[PDB]
Amino acid sequence: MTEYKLVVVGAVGVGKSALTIQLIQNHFDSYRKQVVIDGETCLLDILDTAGQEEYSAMRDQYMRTGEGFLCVFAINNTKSFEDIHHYREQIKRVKDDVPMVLVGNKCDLPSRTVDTKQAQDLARSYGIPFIETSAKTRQGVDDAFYTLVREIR
Amino acid sequence: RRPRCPGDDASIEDLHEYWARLWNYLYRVA
Amino acid sequence: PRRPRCPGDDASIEDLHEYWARLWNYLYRVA
Ligand SMILES: Nc1nc2c(ncn2[C@@H]2O[C@H](COP(=O)(O)OP(=O)(O)NP(=O)(O)O)[C@@H](O)[C@H]2O)c(=O)[nH]1
Ligand SMILES: [Mg+2]
Ligand SMILES: [Mg+2]
Repeated sequence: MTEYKLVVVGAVGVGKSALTIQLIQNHFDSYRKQVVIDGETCLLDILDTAGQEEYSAMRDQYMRTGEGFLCVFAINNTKSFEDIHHYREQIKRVKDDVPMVLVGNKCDLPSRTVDTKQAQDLARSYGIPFIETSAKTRQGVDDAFYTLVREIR
Repeated sequence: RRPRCPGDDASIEDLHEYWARLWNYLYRVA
Repeated sequence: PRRPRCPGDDASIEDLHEYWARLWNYLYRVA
C-alpha cells in the first residue's frame, strides 16, 4: 500500500537502466514493482534518468517528485565516479537533506579503478549508505533499492 | 513510446502502473 | 476525490503533464 518514488541518476553507461530492468523484470515496459521489505509489502516506482545532459527545465521538475535517489557510478569508470558530486548537487538543487544511496555498479567486472574504501570514504563523508551492485548478476540490487527505502523513511 | 491510459474504469493498480510509465515517458520527451 | 479522466491519446505534452500531476494527487487522496 505504501508507495516510494525512487530516482536513479548517474553518467552515461553506468547501468541505471540495467539496474532498473534487473529490479523490475529480473532480466539482463514497467517502472513499478511490488516488493516485500521486512514483512511489509511496498511498491517501488522508478524514474530511470538519462546520463546525457539535455539542460531541460522540465526534466528537473519530474526528478523533483522523487523521494530518494540512487547515485550510480561504475567501478571501472573513474570519470563516472568523479561525476558523483555534480549529481549530489544536482539532486540537492532540484529538491531544495535528500535521501540518497551511493551505488557502485558493475562489481562483477574484474578490473576496478574505484576501490571500496575510496567509494565508502565519499559515502561516510556525505552521510549516506553505500552498496556495491551488479545489474548483470543481481548482486546487491535488491539491497540497493531496499536500503534507499529505509533511507527515505 | 507514449503510454495509453488504461480506461476510465481502470483499477487503482492499473492507474499506478500507468502513472509510473508516464513519469518516465514525460521525463524522456523532456 | 475527483478522478481525473483519461487525457486522450492526442493530448499535448503540457496537458499530459497536468494529468500526470493530478493523477498522483488523486492516487494519494484515495490511498
Ligand atoms: N558487466 C556489467 N555490465 C553492465 C552492468 N550494468 C550495466 N552494464 C552494461 O553497461 C552498458 C550500459 O548499461 P545501461 O543500463 O544502458 O546504462 P545507463 O546508465 O542506463 N546508460 P544511459 O545513461 O545512456 O541511459 C550496457 O552494455 C550494459 O549491459 C553490470 O552490473 N555489469
Ligand atoms: Mg539508460
Ligand atoms: Mg556517476
